[PDB]
Amino acid sequence: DSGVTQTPKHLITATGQRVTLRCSPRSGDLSVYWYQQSLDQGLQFLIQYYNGEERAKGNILERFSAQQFPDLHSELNLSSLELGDSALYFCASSTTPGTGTETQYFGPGTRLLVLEDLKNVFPPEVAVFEPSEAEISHTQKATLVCLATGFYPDHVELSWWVNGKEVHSGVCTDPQPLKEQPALNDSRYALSSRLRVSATFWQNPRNHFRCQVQFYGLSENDEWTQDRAKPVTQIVSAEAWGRA
Amino acid sequence: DSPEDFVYQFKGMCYFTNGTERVRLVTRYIYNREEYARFDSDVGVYRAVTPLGPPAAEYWNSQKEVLERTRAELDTVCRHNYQLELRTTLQRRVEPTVTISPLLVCSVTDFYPAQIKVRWQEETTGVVSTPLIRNGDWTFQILVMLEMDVYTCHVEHPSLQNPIIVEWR
Amino acid sequence: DIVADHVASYGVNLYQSYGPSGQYSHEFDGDEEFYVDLERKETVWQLPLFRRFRRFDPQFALTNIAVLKHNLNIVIKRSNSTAATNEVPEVTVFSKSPVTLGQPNTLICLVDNIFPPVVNITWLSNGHSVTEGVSETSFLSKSDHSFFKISYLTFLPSADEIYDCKVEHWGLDEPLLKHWEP
Amino acid sequence: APSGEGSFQPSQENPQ
Amino acid sequence: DAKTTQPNSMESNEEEPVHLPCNHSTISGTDYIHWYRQLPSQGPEYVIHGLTSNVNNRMASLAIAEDRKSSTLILHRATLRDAAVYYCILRDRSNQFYFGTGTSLTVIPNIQNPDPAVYQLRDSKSSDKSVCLFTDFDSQTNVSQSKDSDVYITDKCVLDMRSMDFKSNSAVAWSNKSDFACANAFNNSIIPEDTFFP
Ligand SMILES: *[C@@H]1O[C@H](CO[C@@H]2O[C@@H](C)[C@@H](O)[C@@H](O)[C@@H]2O)[C@@H](O[C@@H]2O[C@H](CO)[C@@H](O)[C@H](O)[C@H]2NC(C)=O)[C@H](O[C@@H]2O[C@@H](C)[C@@H](O)[C@@H](O)[C@@H]2O)[C@H]1NC(C)=O
Ligand SMILES: *[C@@H]1O[C@H](CO)[C@@H](O)[C@H](O)[C@H]1NC(C)=O
Repeated sequence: DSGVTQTPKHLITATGQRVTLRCSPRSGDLSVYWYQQSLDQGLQFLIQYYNGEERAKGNILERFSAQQFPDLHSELNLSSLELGDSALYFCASSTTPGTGTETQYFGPGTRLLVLEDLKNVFPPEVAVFEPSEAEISHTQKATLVCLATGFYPDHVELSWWVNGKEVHSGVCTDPQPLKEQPALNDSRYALSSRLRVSATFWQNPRNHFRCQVQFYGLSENDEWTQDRAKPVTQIVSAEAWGRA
Repeated sequence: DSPEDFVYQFKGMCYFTNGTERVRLVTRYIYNREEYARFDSDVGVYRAVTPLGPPAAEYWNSQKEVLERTRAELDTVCRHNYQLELRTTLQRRVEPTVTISPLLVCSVTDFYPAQIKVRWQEETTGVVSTPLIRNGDWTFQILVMLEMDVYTCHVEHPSLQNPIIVEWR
Repeated sequence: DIVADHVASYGVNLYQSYGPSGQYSHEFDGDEEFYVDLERKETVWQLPLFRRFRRFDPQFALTNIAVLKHNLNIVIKRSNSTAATNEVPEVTVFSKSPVTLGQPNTLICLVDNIFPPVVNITWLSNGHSVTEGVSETSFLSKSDHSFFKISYLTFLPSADEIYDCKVEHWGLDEPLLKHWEP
Repeated sequence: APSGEGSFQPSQENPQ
Repeated sequence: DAKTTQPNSMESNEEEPVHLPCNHSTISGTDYIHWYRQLPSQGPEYVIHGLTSNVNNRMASLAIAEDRKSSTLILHRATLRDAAVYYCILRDRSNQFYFGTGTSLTVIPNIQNPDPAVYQLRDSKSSDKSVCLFTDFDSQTNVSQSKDSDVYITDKCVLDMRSMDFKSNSAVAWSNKSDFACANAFNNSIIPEDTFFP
């Protein structure tokens, strides 16, 4: 999109741990910026480097530190992690250290989630619900529903795949996941999506519909004691074929 | 036997004439003592001065955001700062200290701004004057000598409501 | 050349390989308004009026000099590593006001045609070094892209008190001594 | 409060 | 140093112009006006910027007041894709960005032919699993959550069947209970009188 890349996309770690976030600016860009977007404080500027040297500092904590290498890529190191450090970390790049007319190009961000323990991390269960024949006869349209349920955290990407290809027309995913136990601080979530086709499209058994859910969970280097399968980053799907 | 030195100078200059009416900017990019590129507001584009300039002026002219900032600096720098000078620098008036001490020399010292006129019975035509002396501490100096009754020195400066006269005998 | 009622440099940005060292300042009608102490990240205004009514964010000086440092590196490669030529400076010593025996005055030492902007200006009273009551301006720009520096010495005019202005620059074959006595 | 002085910015030489 | 003020939120109608105001009485002669946008949960992205003169570009237009004490971001025709958080930021030389809280813009679609209805959809794998769909209601309808712990109701969601020139609103409700009927699933919500129940 903007030419700025960031790794890792999502990150789950325990309290007291250290994490190192990477950021590759645009080719030719000589300045790098770090921002933190939290629910508590919003979008805040942390630090700016230019030609490998510190150029600007925001209200960054001593346990937060950054660097910019000769290849101009940057690294944000976050030590002695606290639950409050759970945010979105964006990096940006610009040609010069900045001017009143100069654009900043932003990366996709890193979702960092600091937990007390990873024992509450769960993948979702996915299900597809075939269109009501009552809807078909009344509107001459068919809505397919998808239900991603009981996942923790709310780091998921839901997509609809018609005949092996991703679709975006007639699709509607909930903007926010819902809390299954609105009381609990560690509650699992649910997320639903809709895909609406014509009655004659669904009424074709040659048409395949797949609800794909991308789960962002634990690492391969993460330890697991629990006698249930490790909730690693994975894809969970639900499919349905057309009904004549 | 001397150290090797590579110098770079960036000079952002503003030229003001007839109050706020005429304003012109010139940015100078200098390698050692050689200006290789410049942006003149009257031209309105970066120009290469020496064959060291084409890779920089052509590049800067190809980037809209560079041309837009440099153009807008006539307002964001020159015009903005001239209002700041109006309230301070341009209202600074230091009256000169005038004394005669014998060739009779009339020393006009520690005055601001530069605009000064000094005259010497009736005014004479055979006086040797120093050029305007810039002390560098925001004050000037000028010394007027005269070869060989009452001798009077006449000094005119913007700070004075009436010219200051200093007499001898 | 350009003619005007007023000429201001907003500002004078200097960066050189020797040190390396930089200078950031603003000038108006040939006089320095302020300079930025690039080590202390502080704006130093040259008049009480400016100190009381004006403000410059030093953060802009530092950022500017950072770009100069980048630019110099590129242009050194483009010029096939063409170094600076050393110029011969012109030194002049004169008093601030008329000399009266037993009346505090200031000796002004003007050093002109400085290139490169690296200089050592010192004072001597009866041949020995003087540090007490010495101060100087920053490097002040010139149209020819050379500089000028002015050095001051507060003194009490007296008989048996000869003064000197010692200038050291690579453009010279020996340290220039500009004498002054009343 | 005193109004902040404006200043020109050097254009950056092409890195490539 | 100089900060901006904006409305916390704005709700606009689809296909209608959007005028997002910004206030900055304390602006300096050296300050430029910038607008950045952010969609969830993507990074901010630049829209437009200006100094004194009104600016026009592909994304939007920017109107700066004569006294420069306020500005406006103009979207000439709202789109559902325009719903985002819009930040009015002041820029000067190399100073750092201050995003501030911005304006959360929400765009609402005009539903041309409302056909409110609640349908039941059985699972493609197991027949016994059931979901209710409240769909095709107008944007004036508000979907209230469940007054039950065992029942989950999602918020409304707008889909665009582009080729058909058709947009529709829908919310989904489900439960673990066997006696979970669709005829009484959205009864806590203000469902239209003309709502169809098969
Ligand atoms: C000098 O500048 C005048 C501009 O007006 C003001 O004075 C400055 C000192 C400054 O404070 C600035 O901000 C002010 O705006 C010129 O006069 C203007 O000229 C235009 C165009 O000719 C005319 O339409 C305006 O009526 C006139 N304004 C004023 C306030 O007089 C001077 O121009 C000369 O005088 C004019 C009256 C006119 O006869 C013109 O032809 C003359 O050139 C400028 N003088 C010089 C020597 O350039
Ligand atoms: C200035 O003085 C120091 C110490 O005497 C010396 O090392 C330096 O080279 C001098 N510089 C010049 C320009 O003479």
